Amino acid sequence: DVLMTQTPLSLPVSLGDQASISCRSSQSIVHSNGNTYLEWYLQKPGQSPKLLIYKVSNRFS
Amino acid sequence: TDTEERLVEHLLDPSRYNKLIRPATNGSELVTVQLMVSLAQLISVHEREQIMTTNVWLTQEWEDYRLTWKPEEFDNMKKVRLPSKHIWLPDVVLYNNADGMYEVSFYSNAVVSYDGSIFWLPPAIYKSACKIEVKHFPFDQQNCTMKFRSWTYDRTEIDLVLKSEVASLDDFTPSGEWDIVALPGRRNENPDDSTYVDITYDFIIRRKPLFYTINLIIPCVLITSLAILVFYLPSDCGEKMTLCISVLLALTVFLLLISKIVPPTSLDVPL
Amino acid sequence: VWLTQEWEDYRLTWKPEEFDNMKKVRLPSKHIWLPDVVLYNNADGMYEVSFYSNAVVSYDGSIFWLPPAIYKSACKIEVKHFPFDQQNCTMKFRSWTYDRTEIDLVLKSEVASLDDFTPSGEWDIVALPGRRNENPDDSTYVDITYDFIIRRKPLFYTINLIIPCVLITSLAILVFYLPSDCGEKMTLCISVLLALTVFLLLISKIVPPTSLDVPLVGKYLMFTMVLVTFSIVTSVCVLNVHHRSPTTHTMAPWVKVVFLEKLPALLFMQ
Amino acid sequence: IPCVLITSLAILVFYLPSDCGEKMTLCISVLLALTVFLLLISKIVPPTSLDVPL
Amino acid sequence: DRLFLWIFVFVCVFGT
Amino acid sequence: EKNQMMTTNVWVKQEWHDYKLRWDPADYENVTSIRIPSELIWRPDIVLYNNADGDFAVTHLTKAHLFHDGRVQWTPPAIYKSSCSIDVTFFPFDQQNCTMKFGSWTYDKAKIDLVNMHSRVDQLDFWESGEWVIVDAVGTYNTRKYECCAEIYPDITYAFVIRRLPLFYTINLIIPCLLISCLTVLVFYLPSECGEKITLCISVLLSLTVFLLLITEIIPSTSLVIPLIGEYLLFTMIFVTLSIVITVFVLNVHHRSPRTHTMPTWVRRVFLDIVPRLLLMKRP
Amino acid sequence: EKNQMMTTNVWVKQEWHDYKLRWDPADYENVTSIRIPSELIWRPDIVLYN
Amino acid sequence: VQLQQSGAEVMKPGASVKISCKGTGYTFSSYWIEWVKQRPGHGLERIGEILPGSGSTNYNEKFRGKATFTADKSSKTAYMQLSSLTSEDSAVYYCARYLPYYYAMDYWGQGT
Ligand SMILES: *[C@@H]1O[C@H](CO)[C@@H](O[C@@H]2O[C@H](CO)[C@@H](O[C@@H]3O[C@H](CO)[C@@H](O)[C@H](O)[C@@H]3O)[C@H](O)[C@H]2NC(C)=O)[C@H](O)[C@H]1NC(C)=O
Ligand SMILES: *[C@@H]1O[C@H](CO)[C@@H](O)[C@H](O)[C@H]1NC(C)=O
Ligand SMILES: CC(=O)OCC[N+](C)(C)C
Repeated sequence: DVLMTQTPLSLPVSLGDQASISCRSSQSIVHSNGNTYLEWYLQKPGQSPKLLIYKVSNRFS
Repeated sequence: TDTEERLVEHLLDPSRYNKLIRPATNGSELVTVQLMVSLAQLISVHEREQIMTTNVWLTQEWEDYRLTWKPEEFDNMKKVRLPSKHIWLPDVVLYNNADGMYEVSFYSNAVVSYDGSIFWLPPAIYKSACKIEVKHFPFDQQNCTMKFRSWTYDRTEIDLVLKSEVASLDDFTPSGEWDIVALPGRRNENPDDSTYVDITYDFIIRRKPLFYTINLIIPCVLITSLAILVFYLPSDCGEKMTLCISVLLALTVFLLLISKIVPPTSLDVPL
Repeated sequence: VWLTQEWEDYRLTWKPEEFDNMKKVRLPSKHIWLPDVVLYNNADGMYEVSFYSNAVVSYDGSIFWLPPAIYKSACKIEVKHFPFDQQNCTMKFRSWTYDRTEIDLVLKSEVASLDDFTPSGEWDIVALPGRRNENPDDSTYVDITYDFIIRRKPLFYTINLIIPCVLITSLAILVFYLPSDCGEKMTLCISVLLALTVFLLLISKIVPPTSLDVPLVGKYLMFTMVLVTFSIVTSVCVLNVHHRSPTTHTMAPWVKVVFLEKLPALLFMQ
Repeated sequence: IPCVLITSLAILVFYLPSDCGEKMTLCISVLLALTVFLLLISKIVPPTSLDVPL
Repeated sequence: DRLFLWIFVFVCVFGT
Repeated sequence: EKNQMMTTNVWVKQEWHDYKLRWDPADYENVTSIRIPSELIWRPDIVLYNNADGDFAVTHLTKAHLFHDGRVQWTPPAIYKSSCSIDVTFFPFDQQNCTMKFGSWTYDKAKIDLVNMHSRVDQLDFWESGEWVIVDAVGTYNTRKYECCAEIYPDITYAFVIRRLPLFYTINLIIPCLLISCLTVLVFYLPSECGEKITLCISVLLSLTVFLLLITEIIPSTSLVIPLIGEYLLFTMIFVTLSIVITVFVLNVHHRSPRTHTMPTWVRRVFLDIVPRLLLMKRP
Repeated sequence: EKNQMMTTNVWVKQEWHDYKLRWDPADYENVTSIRIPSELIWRPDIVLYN
Repeated sequence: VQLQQSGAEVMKPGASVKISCKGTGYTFSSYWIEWVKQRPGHGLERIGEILPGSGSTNYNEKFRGKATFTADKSSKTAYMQLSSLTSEDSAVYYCARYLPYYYAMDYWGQGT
């Protein structure tokens, strides 16, 4: 199965500071139709995950 | 019933209802048609001739203000069944069909409400062209589309709209050869035409690879495994030519069989 | 075929002297009452006649209707004596509207007519009798059935199947005269078996896939194939015996007694 | 022309020495090819009772 | 080989 | 089987009551019944749900028989091409089960209800095929709701259990396959000096492969089950490939000499003392 | 290629003038065009020769 | 649209539990249902998916045999059955909608 490793494990940044999270795959995850299907989700404590980004160039409404 | 036949005679009276005329009001207003494809059976995918055959129910909904009545004047009837060949229809057809069959198969009755709403759910057997990708056969994934348009009216006369963003599988019979992945629908316009509108469905289907694995891949691997043995066979035994020529013959025959299975296109070679 | 149909309609009478002495007239068959006589044992589901041509009406009410039809009828194919077979394909006609209480079907002639027949070239007509049937337990049932007795012309299949098979079978025994030193027994016997199997498969593609009987030619090919498999096993055994030496085997005394003395005398070998 | 080419091989088995050990291969292959050609020609131009193609 | 040749001649000829 | 489709010639027997087509036979010279074209009257819109490459509805439209009490008898003919999943696990000794679902397309249960005229499918005029036999053909009454519509729609589904007669495919496939399979082990009894082991094992492998392809020409390309005959052929092909590998190795061993190879002492002891004795073969 | 035949799917665009099918749109609620069954009007008999 | 999940369950080791996910406000049969596991420590692990319209299902390597998916089309619910339970199986399980290669998993259940 494809392996996704996220870095850093933790990211401390004060309010107003830009944050960058790197995400790397075991192998390429490109698809024939000309799109790459990668997605970003956020989970605040005690709540189910929420969708933020799909088809990274795009952004969920 | 006497009241029902009175109502049906009144509604379809050719003296005051012309079925050739769009039920348009407010002058330049357009008729809105809701479309929804329900898939009952994926009958077959023919890779060689690049045709998909499906059994679908095509829901079509619109409002005809001329097919209205007051229930209190007709024994409190709320809806009636009318023959679809006697009312105005939006001529919605499958444009990318193969075999030159655009219309639906049966032409069932339309259900008509007292407020002018029309429900029409005719069944159809459709044959549609689709582009077959051979590269990963028999582990391939296909993308076959079904484009629906009206071949009478343009965007200035009717508007096609999607009831739902996916096709319905509520009454689906599984295939046994092809697995359904997604059936999204989309409504397409043309910014440079303004009279073009279609509703297209993408049928994303994934082949179940066990049958062709067992029947092609393993025999191919077995034959290929013999290709090295010639160099361990002693020259005294007098059998080298037999073995190597036989392996070459078997490989060529399998290549021809594969060539007969996939479509004869030149856009890619199966691996 | 032409499905000739004749009946009397008393409502279509006229006096000739009142119409310039006309004795008959043509009426479109769509506009008159017809008996709905069609083929019941059809395959492809095509019952009616092809065109619905005009009917000739006489002044006394006699109707003569001769419409053409292309019919696809199911029939039981007997394969036992293929390719010298003769088939018996029936053809059942009935009215699908009216039963016996309303119309009675009757044969104009005991045999079908060949007055305008074009010979087929692969099938010979032998007989075309017709027969009217009633059901003694039903009393509303009536039909006419024609038996089409036809005979195959066997030259084509003789040339293409029978004689090649005879040639191949003639070689099934040569393996036992081939000396073991020539090193070619397996080539011959394996080739013979594969050829026989190929012809069996071709025949299986030609005949219907029914299990009511087997063709005689198929039975013969099967028997020959079994014999040749036996011959292949025997040839492997004979080759194994031939390549024996004192450094790998020891000849039992009974082998001597039998094979070197007794059996050679019986077979006139010495 | 292919038929003539195949037919021309039917006589060679009698000039082939017995020591080479290939007579059976040659004559059996010739017979197989001739049978294939007969079947194919029959498919194209079927022989009927009145006349058989030469 | 000769014995089996005889047997096969008989079986084939009696395969009438 | 390849296309998973059954073609049947049936008579669709329908009977209902019409409250307007009633008369007293004493007023019409004792006429108790008449035959009228079915296109002139109301009919139920019964369709075949699992239609595959055919018509959904009756198209022939023969004449209906109308009785003076309002009863309408209509028996049109139809040819139907329906879908049915094929199970070829035990081919050619297999039994299939192909269903036909019939129901009114636009009238719910409160407006048109179906009734089994008789549970079984009548076969009084059946034409025997010689390839299949009907074990059981029963119609079952069901009702269900669909997403389309708020009401209950009834249907009658007939299940046709048909058994294949296996003699034809037995004779034409199984016996040739078994005869070729008999030869798969003969290569190991063949002496190495005959120079024909490769010929035999290769011929067997190719024959088996041709048979596997011929079978694939018959069965549907489905992946739910594997025919037993296909599994058997594939395993035989695998073992014949192993036999060819072993035969190449054995021929390589047979043709060795002191001038090209040397015999290990362990090979000597093992394959000239132990294994020969365990196989009941003693050297002179 | 074997049968020397080409199969195509085309739209046969045709356009002509009918001197009797004219009206003043001001008289008909500004109706400038309509769609009618082609079998009700005169049509040219264009056929594929080959 | 809304996905509704069953209530909390407490089971003994080696027992069997069955969670449900009910979808409303959309075509239930035409969307894959994704099952996700989240142990209290951290980590979102996908168990598998089921398409209610057909019976097609997929499982991740770790959960093969452990979890079985089923769906009821009449009552728009999807069920996940967990095999012999262990203390390692204690976690919060989610159900989510999903359509592969298109708009993706924008709605989740409350968690069980
Ligand atoms: C199956 O085939 C269809 C038809 O070829 C594919 O649809 C096409 O998908 C691409 C990629 O999403 C669309 O292009 C994109 O459009 C968006 C919106 O306009 C734009 O922002 C992107 O930059 C990109 O241009 C394309 O319009 C669309 N074509 C049609 C006719 O809808 C579909 O992606 C294929 N699906 C799979 C799973 O292979
Ligand atoms: C045939 O199928 C029907 C419906 O699937 C089922 O009720 C019946 O038991 C089946 N019969 C056999 C013999 O499998
Ligand atoms: C109203 C109507 O025509 O419904 C068609 C679909 N069906 C047969 C499932 C109810």
